[PDB]
Amino acid sequence: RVQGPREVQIHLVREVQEVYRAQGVSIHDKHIEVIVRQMLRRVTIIDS
Amino acid sequence: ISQRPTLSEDVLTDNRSQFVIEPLEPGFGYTLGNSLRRTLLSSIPGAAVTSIRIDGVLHEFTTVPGVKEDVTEIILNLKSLVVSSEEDEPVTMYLRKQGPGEVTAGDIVPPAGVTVHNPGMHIATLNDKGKLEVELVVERGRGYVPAVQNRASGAEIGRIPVDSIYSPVLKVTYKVDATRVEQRTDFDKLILDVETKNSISPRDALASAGKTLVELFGLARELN
Amino acid sequence: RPTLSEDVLTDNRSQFVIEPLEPGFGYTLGNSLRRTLLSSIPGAAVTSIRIDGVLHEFTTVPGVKEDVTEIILNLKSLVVSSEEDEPVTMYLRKQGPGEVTAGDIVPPAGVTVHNPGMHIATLNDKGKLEVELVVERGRGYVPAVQNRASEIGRIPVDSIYSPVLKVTYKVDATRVEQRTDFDKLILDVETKNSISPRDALASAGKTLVELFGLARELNVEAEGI
Amino acid sequence: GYDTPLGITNPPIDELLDRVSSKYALVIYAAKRARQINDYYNQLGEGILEYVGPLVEPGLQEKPLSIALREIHADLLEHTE
Amino acid sequence: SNNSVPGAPNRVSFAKLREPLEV
Amino acid sequence: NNPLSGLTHKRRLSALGPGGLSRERAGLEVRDVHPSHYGRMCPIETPEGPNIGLIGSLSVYARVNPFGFIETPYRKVVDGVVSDEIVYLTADEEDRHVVAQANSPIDADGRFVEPRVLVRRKAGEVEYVPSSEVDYMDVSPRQMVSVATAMIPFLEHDDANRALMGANMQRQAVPLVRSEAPLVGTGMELRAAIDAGDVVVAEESGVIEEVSADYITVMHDNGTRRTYRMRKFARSNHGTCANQCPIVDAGDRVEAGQVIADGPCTDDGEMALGKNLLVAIMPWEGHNYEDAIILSNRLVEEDVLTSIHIEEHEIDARDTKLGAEEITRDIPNISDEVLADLDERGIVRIGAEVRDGDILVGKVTPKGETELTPEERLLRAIFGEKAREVRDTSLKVPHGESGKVIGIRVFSREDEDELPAGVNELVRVYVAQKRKISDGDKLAGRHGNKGVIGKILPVEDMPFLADGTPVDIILNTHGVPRRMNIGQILETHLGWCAHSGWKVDAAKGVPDWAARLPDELLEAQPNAIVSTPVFDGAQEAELQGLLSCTLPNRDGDVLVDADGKAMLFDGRSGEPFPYPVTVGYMYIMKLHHLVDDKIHARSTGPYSMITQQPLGGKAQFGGQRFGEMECWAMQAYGAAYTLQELLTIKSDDTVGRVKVYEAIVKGENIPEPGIPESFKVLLKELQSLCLNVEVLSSDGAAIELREGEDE
Amino acid sequence: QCGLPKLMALELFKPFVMKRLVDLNHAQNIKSAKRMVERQRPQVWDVLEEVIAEHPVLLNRAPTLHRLGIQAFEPMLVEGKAIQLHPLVCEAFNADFDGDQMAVHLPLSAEAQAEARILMLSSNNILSPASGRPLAMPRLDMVTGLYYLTTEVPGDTGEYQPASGDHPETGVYSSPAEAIMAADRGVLSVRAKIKVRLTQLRPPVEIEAELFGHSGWQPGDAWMAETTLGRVMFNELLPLGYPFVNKQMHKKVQAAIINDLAERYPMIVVAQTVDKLKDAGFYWATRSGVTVSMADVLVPPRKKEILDHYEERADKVEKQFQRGALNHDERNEALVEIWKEATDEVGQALREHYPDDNPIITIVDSGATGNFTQTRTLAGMKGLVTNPKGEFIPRPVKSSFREGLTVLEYFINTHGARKGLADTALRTADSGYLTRRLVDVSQDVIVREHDCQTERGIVVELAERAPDGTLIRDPYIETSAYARTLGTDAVDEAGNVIVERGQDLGDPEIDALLAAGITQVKVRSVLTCATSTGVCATCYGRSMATGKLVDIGEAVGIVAAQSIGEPGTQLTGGLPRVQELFEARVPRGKAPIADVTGRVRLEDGERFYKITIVPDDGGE
Amino acid sequence: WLSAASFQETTRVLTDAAINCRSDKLNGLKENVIIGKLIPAGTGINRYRNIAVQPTEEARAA
DNA sequence: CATCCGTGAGTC
Ligand SMILES: Cc1ccccc1NC(=O)[C@@H](Cc1ccccc1)NC(=O)c1ccc[se]1
Ligand SMILES: [Mg+2]
Ligand SMILES: [Zn+2]
Repeated sequence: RVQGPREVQIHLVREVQEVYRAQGVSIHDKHIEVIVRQMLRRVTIIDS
Repeated sequence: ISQRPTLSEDVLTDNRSQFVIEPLEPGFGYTLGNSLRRTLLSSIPGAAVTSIRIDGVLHEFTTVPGVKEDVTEIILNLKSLVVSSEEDEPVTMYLRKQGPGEVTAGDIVPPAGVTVHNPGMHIATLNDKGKLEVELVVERGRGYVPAVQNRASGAEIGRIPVDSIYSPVLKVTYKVDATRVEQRTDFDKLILDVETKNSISPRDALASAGKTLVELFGLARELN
Repeated sequence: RPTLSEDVLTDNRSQFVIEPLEPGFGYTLGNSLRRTLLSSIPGAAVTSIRIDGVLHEFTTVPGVKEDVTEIILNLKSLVVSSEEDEPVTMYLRKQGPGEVTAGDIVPPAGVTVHNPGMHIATLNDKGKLEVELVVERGRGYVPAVQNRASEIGRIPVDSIYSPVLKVTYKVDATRVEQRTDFDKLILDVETKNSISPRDALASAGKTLVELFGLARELNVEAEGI
Repeated sequence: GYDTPLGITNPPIDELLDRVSSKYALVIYAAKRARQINDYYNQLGEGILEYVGPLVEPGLQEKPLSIALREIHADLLEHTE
Repeated sequence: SNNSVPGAPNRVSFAKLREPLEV
Repeated sequence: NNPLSGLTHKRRLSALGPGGLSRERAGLEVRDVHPSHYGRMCPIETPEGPNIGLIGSLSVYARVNPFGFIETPYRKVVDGVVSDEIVYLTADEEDRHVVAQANSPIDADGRFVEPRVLVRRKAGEVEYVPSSEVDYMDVSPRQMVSVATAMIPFLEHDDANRALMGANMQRQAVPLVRSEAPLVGTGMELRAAIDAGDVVVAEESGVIEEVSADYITVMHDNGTRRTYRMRKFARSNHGTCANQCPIVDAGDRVEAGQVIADGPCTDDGEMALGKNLLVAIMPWEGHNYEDAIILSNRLVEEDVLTSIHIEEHEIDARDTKLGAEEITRDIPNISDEVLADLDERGIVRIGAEVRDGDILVGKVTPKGETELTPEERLLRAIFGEKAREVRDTSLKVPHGESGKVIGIRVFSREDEDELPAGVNELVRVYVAQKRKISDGDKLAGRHGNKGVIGKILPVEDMPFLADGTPVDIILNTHGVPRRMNIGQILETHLGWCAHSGWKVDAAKGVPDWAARLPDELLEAQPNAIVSTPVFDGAQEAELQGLLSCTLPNRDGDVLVDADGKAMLFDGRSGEPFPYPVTVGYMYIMKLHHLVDDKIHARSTGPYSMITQQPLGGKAQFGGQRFGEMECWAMQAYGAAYTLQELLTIKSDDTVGRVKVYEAIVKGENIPEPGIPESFKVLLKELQSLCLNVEVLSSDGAAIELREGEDE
Repeated sequence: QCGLPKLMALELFKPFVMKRLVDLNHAQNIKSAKRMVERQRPQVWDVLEEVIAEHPVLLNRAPTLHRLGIQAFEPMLVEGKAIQLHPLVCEAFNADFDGDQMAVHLPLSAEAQAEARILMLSSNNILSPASGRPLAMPRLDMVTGLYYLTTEVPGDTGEYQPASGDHPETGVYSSPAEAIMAADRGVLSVRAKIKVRLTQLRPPVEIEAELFGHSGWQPGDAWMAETTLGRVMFNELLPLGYPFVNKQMHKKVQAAIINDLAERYPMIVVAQTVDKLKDAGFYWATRSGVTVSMADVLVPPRKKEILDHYEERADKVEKQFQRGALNHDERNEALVEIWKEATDEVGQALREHYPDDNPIITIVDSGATGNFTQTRTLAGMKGLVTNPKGEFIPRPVKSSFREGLTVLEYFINTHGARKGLADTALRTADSGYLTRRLVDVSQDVIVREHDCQTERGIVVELAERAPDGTLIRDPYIETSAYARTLGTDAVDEAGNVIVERGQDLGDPEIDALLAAGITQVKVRSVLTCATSTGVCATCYGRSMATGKLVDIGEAVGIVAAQSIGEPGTQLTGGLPRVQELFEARVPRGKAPIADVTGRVRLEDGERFYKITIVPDDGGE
Repeated sequence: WLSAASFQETTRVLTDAAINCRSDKLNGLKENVIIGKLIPAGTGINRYRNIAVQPTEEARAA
């Protein structure tokens, strides 16, 4: 609501990364984004 | 910068003899002695038991009334039986003994051209009322040959195949006296060590070891 | 079934294929036949050299492009066959602009230089070059410290007597009858410009036949081929 | 410049991928040709008008796939999507 | 000796003397 | 599987069962080690699987009180004076007291050396506490452990993880042709073998009156005779060979409680779960890579790691509606070559050899009188052979099974032998196998250091010691510091000292390192047995010391040094290995994970009744499962046809599997997969839930699925 | 290749062999051909030898976590009943040899085999689809064997010696064939530094331009080097055409070379090359002398010395709490620190007291395997054990495993080891569950088009500016930039463009940007590139496997879910945070965010924090 | 609804879809595997599936 | 923000 759909995608990508970074695990951001994309492919109906 | 035809000396002991061979090329001794070691322990022709049969026994896994041991342990004892045979073809031995008293490799009846080199070998502990009528087959072969092979020939159900350890060799090693003095006096001295099974001689073993190798190294001399 | 002998070739070297060996005899023949090829064939190589305008090694020879070091290396690679066991001596002299090779070498009687086109030292103008060579016979490889007395500019050289350069062997398993236990020995052998690989194997072969003779003489009992 | 490709590595997959859009495309390309080859042999016995036979020398007991894969490498086949 | 109780072959033991109660 | 396996089974403590807890209901608290478990329940013995923490063994010195709790013995201390008076304590009773550690130094009379001593306390707390406040002390250092745990030499050098597997695997050991006692022991080996009940103990004292492989007789002091009968080649519950053999010779004076004849995995009344092997700690030509194991061919030739295995195959004859199954020697369309190993009844003759596919019990049942094929009717008039009405239903040898038939046990309803209703003749054929060890067999040390048999080189290949002795096993160095189980190293050091024998130097006095070494050990024979109790036994000092004490060979030459290493010769190249190789003796068990069993495959075979998919398990000749996760790997790849093939013609396409088979044997092309019967099942399952499911074509019409709708 | 057992194969190709049996008239029909196979007649072993000709098989090892858990091989018959595997694909299946079983599946249809030999063949899938790193690479004994001969040993025999006095230059050889006959005599060590003239290896890129001027080096051109005999044998595998390497082969270095080869040199080169490395390392891990003895594993000299220092620094805290000056939560939180520090000082003690000859350290310090923390626990001390709650226990384990832990020490370590495996048993289930969820949500996600064409992408912070000067490389680069394709021309300060749009970023293309001074590049992405069903090929960019532009039709959606869930076993936030993010839960922490930008008004209270914000642009 | 049911909460999936009369265009990964259709990816797509392979005209029987 | 009912939970 504050920063908009694209930004909230960039937050997820890195915050998810920030967890795998800790245990020395390296996944390319590419794979993360694929899942993140499918999370946002829908919108709610305010007015019918 | 020197040339001398190599020799072949010997330092003896009844069951084991040291073969000193010198002079030899530098760093040549280690891979030269091993060439013989691998030959002896593997492909020296000997003789041992192939299969057996027992009176009242149909298979390997049972007991004979009165005998302290079972058939398996008896077969297991006969693995250490040291035999030498001249008959290239299979031959039949015999062992019988009744009542109390210990039976050994001496109660065996070796036919012509067959000798038992260790009579004092414990086979079984026959107790009172114990009777044991055995029958053993010895052939000539080399190396190691599994028991399981005899079964599928069409061998009658009475016969029980046994593993054949033909190789009459026991333990072989070597050491090397490589003179590395900075001169044309640098050479290698080989001392091979061979111990037999009192089936054949430590020398006679190395002689059939040399008969094989030469017949193999000769195909590198024939022209194309 | 008795064993075969095969060959896949090249000018200076070749691949020998030996099969079928009894299970466990690929390695029995392996490291033994190699050490024979690299140590048991006689030839001739350089023991020591002498340069005219050299009192110490660091300075390069007056009129020569190469350093004192790099010329030694080219000289080690010179293939020569002496006919007499006793150490012979050949001279090589050339002056002026150009390049000195192995065809300029002045050889003694019964001594042959097998690669006359080998590069040695690039001379410039006003470039004088006179070198004495000491050629011996022997086998295998000999360090330089052992040739430090063979004293107005004598240099001990690494003697590479052996006429076989480098040999490698691998042992795979062939499948005779039902048994996939039998061994197969592939051998790679590179020789100098002196003797053919096909020849150097027969010599090494015959050589080892002698060794295993001392044993076989004792009884000649049993073996089957 | 490499060592002689042995076994199922021949023909070298890299040179094979050059005559095709992608990996997946090479598959159906090869296999459908392999289907034609095995068709040809079985049909030939009792059926005329069979698919075009092996465009290269069929090695002793060479799999229909293996025959096909070689002639792809030899650019002897045509590529349609 | 370790368990010198039933009639067992002597198996010598690196130990502090354990005599509280047998197993 | 072995005596120990059974013994530990009886002392198992499970939280599972009716009245207990389910597996899914167990949190992380129920499973992990609680302080009260000390001396009661072992913290080391527990399975690796999803059962972990819910199954455990009971500690050695522990017992049960009449109220259902677990007591453990403690020595009593009056006032800084350790007594021999012993009392068993429950858990919460120990909580209201203070217990001293077992190894706390004690005066010859019985007083503590230090005022402050290591003290165990309520809630798992530990502190130093004045000797006057010491109430009780532990019975033994090895108190907290189970039976299986104790038999692990130098336990205090191996992490609880590999120590855990080391305990579990010991139950998984297999009885060999003949059993060798471990050179390095812990003392527990004795009592275990006896209490196992799978060895034979003397009730009352006496003397061996007559001995046979069959039975042992003992004449008693009072004049009565008792005869113990040997178990010979009895099949176990797990297919191992429970076989007992006499120890004592005839006329041996034996006393009450003595092992007169041990059984499986037992030598001289001691736990013999394996063999003492000639170890070498070095990476060797990659054949030991990733915990893989290399073997000397000596172990095959000498049956060193060979075992015996019995299988029980069973079949019966019933009463059908077409008659009754009869067991006979006459089986339809079978030559007299396949029937060769049978007797007159139809049963295999004792001692005969059986391969897989062969016949064991010739049985035939009357087949349903259905009209035989008009394409087989025609085939029977030409050759003029009349078809029998008895279909073959004989008991054939299952795949992989082989060996010799060692027994036939027949039960006939005719011979009044009481059968369940409807059975006539019931046959049991027992086949024994003599399995020499091979590639893919699972060998394991007592330190949780498992591994499968990578390669078995011929004896000559082996990296051998200077005197020409080929090693037995080549472990991999890499997988040793990773596992935190260097007790296996110490077993090798002490092991080698046990094989050679040793002698400390007493000239200029008994040395300082061997000052803590009991007198009996300052001199040791070649092939001598020792004990290293848990939390006691050999220390690293004494060990390094004894390594220098190593006695030379028959050739008067020492073989290993004080480091523990020695020099080896590469059996292939002949050249001596450049660096010193650690060599010695380690105890090795042959586990019960054998390739003979585990290997399995399938072309076609049986199929499910409902799903029409292939069955499962090696027992039913079922195929493997290509599950959800395995499918993802396919989908990720992009091999649509491969995946499709696996879940159609390879699986439950009724008409598909049959047709693909013919297409292969005809050498034609593999056709196009159809509709999976699994799906048809689903749609008929959904319709039974008032779910009008219809498959629509591109038009919009509901199509048939090899079936029609009618009212 | 893979060693498929004879007894296994005969059943898999059963209707295939019965075909070739009635073919060659060993049986008259298919019915007798059946009996021939069932009876295992000696003929069929010769027929089966023909039937399985280049007919690929599938090896799978459950659990299948990523697509390399199923790979294709060329079936090789072998006596015995054990399936034989290649040492390199061990990294793939996560397959060790402690009794592991693998599944075998045989493709039938003409398409199936094609998909096997092409898509799923082991020698093609060398890089991980997750990171593009080499999986089929030297791993244990392999790396250790190579690390051996590539190590430069100072005073080793046969070392190069400068001329001085009456003796010339020692340690200079004409050819590699000469240095070989030196070590075989025994004069030269394979690890001693020497000078050699080579004729069949391309010199470094830094040296070639000096001795040729990039005239194009040629198989025959000689050049002098200053390495070891061992490091020379190594480069004969790379082989020609690839620049020489004069370093000791740590795993990271061996990791780099393969990675580089995977880029430039074709697949069938890397496959056969990494084959040569396997063979090499194994021969030399044998003559490396890596061996564990009680001798090699040594207890530190300052053992009781250092411990008595911290046992003393602890009793000062025990008595400082004895007077109640310290809180209970403080007392242990400090005692943790004291012993945490103590363990480290023991770790240092080993590294310096331990020679690099030491096989235990040799294995560790070569990246072959194992941590030094294991080595410390082994030779120094265990240290701290975990409380059931998770906190660090106040009392330590001063004893090493080599010294033998005391009774009470064993008990509490055992408690930890049990909880370790239990949580090791639970996380896997959470990982696998999360794995299947990720898989499902991304199924209608495939590569459908070649290009979406929208210029939309996202900012990538390639570099960080340095206050001191120059520039600082970013840590997130490789995971967030290297596989991307530009959607915007990256221009420097000048009007000069460095990398085009529609261009895949490679290693030099980064350096081209890194040295250009541009610290931000816009790149195409799945999130931004908009297509109807699924995504395009361009934005997704380079498939981590092929090292090229992803093909059209690759099921990247399921590939992605695998790449995330597979390594999910190695966590401690940890795995919950991962799930918490992928399921969009209102987080535990719930740290607030500024609704509107502006000036921060900190007006803290001890009872509660309140943060007011004044909107920069007017606002409320 | 095919993809839905074979994931989680299967009994809920069916009830809703049954009321909504939801049709299922069998076009998805999970969707295709169940019915036994070639999956809509890899070599399964029409772009590669329907391919014609013919000998070159330059190639001709000997 | 906290309860109550129903539904998930690695593979062979
Ligand atoms: C604290 C604790 C938690 C779980 C399980 C056991 C323990 N306690 C111990 O392990 C004690 C020994 C003990 C067991 C039971 C009852 C009281 C005490 N030992 C230790 O914490 C330590 C002993 C030596 C170094 Se840390
Ligand atoms: Mg495993
Ligand atoms: Zn796009």
